[PDB]
Amino acid sequence: NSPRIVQSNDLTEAAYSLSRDQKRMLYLFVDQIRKSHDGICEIHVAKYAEIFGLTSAEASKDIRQALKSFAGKEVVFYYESFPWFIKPAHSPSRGLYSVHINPYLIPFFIGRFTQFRLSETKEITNPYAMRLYESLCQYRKPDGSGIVSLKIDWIIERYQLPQSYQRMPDFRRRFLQVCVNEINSRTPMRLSYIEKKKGRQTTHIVFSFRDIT
DNA sequence: CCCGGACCTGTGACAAATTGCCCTCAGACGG
DNA sequence: GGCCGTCTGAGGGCAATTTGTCACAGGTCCG
Ligand SMILES: [Mg+2]
Ligand SMILES: [Mg+2]
Ligand SMILES: [Mg+2]
Ligand SMILES: [Mg+2]
Ligand SMILES: [Mg+2]
Repeated sequence: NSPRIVQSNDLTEAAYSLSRDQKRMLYLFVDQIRKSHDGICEIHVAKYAEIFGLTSAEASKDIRQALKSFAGKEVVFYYESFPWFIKPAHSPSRGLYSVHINPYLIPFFIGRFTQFRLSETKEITNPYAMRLYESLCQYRKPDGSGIVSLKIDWIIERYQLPQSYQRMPDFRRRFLQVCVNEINSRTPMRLSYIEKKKGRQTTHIVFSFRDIT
């Protein structure tokens, strides 16, 4: 029924810092690019509004501010760093935006891959929870279940979590619990976890999950 | 022995950021 | 033909929530 996103695992596991609105736009770019060699994409205000159930006004606000916050953002594949954009965005027509993605990023988008339908993620609010749901999809089985152990330091590096979450009680309270709650409340996935320890330090988080069925 | 100290946990406060809402007014189009 | 009524969207804002930071209470073990 709805668009099927696929992406190279290299993007799922890349290190970057994007907002919710920026990640939403990014899903459409990957969709446009894949359906084809030059990197120029386009976004319609009225289409964006309908996809994510926004008004035209608030859509316009989200696109405009997302777009100017890309400047200077960089992407690291573990390592190699790239800018997302190589030219400012611009609007030829009212309600229409044209963007220039770094053509050297194309092969990192299309490659060992991750896939999900866009309806699975479009109600998630916290961008770190989008990152977690993407990493879990990378390990999902056809039937809809999976289990994976992710290292905490790698979680911090890849999702570029803010500095105070290196204190484990803050990591638990403001990142782990919240994002597990959203996934359980906003996606068709049912997720559980347990902590792996070594001495006094907690080193990994072990995720198990199934599908509504 | 128990100390001060270096670790770990959780919670109460506050500061900074993001959310969906609300209102104005000109652009683009067709009847 | 050309004006105007309507559908858009580009601006300006808001209070209510969520996210990011740090002080302090309270556990263990070390030598
Ligand atoms: Mg952010
Ligand atoms: Mg917004
Ligand atoms: Mg005493
Ligand atoms: Mg007490
Ligand atoms: Mg004490």
